[PDB]
Amino acid sequence: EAARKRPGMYIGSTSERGLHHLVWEIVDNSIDEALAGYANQIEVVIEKDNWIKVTDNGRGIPVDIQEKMGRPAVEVILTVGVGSSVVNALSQDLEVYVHRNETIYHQAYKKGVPQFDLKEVGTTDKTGTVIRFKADGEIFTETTVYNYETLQQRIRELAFLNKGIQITLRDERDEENVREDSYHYEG
Ligand SMILES: CO[C@@H]1[C@@H](OC(N)=O)[C@@H](O)[C@H](Oc2ccc3c(O)c(NC(=O)c4ccc(O)c(CC=C(C)C)c4)c(=O)oc3c2C)OC1(C)C
Repeated sequence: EAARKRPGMYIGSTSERGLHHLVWEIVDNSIDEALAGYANQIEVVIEKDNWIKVTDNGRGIPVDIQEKMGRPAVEVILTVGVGSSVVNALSQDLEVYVHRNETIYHQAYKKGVPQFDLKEVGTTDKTGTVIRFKADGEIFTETTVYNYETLQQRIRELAFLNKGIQITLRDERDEENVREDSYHYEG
């Protein structure tokens, strides 16, 4: 309720500017993984009902119990790095899927509140993190619709700034017209 009561301090504004900042924070975490030498592919998806899906082929947010807290690391990071917690707090629903240790780990949240303990929901050969979120309509009272062009412009800049990372943007809001933009700069 720290981020919810005063959302201005944590993200900036609750307008369209603050709405797209939700996406930048989540993507910045995937770019960090790529800069460390552990990811090379990031995918930003605008899904039905303006849900956002950000996927990377990183190491997967660790799932091991943190000795002090007594909870998995993914839970800790997302419910306070600071940025992911704020996005979680400002979202009416947030889902995380971690692909690590040949297992698929899942946790869902509501307004930053864990709905259930981290559960194992599958098996994998791949590593990476999938973060799905729906912005809180009660917080973002102006608009809850992402402007594709605003997303495309910053994604193009980030792929250019961070050479060698493939960043893809896909709009799937209307199944009748699916637009996609793939960026990858060697230079
Ligand atoms: C929001 O989570 C972000 C990550 O987001 C994404 N997209 O992967 C990413 O930006 C970055 O990811 C890191 C940052 C550091 C390590 C890292 O130092 C690792 N080394 C380990 O073997 C390890 C194993 C277990 C463990 O709990 C920790 C420390 C825990 C951390 C950093 C959450 C480290 C590792 O496996 O994964 C790491 C990962 C995936 O830091 C987070 C967790 C805040």
